[PDB]
Amino acid sequence: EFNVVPYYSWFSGITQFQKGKEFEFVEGQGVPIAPGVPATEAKGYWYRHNRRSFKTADGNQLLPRWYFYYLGTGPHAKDQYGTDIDGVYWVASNQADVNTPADIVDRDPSSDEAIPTRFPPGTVLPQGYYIEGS
Ligand SMILES: O=C1C(Cl)=C(NCCN2CCOCC2)C(=O)c2ncccc21
Repeated sequence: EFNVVPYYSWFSGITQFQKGKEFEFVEGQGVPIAPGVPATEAKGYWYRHNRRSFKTADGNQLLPRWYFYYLGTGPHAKDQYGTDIDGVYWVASNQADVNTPADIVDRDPSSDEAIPTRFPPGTVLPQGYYIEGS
């Protein structure tokens, strides 16, 4: 959850469940599927949301959840594709030109719900992460 309204992602998140497992995709992979989006526009980044949990008197544990943003949108809309940034993982179809922003409008209000994150057959899924909505 967010105490500052976030940029809304078109897709559900990917939640870490095993610590020590790295968030990664094979180059050319990792752009979630949206109906009718052309492969030339399939370019962007996953953004890590670090979560925090209040102290109790039990065991006293919350793992990061990542959200996808098309290139030129979201909290890292101005950063160059492939630039080394903590918490940002760039992904793009081999059909995409990562020099130009995706021609994709942002999501919300009550106009559209988040698309459950899906990847095409052949996609190497990052071990230790759970895809929300799966
Ligand atoms: O801020 C988070 C929560 Cl609070 C938003 N609330 C709505 C929950 N989803 C939106 C549509 O239906 C699936 C879940 C989510 O839309 C989501 N937006 C992208 C990054 C952060 C998250």
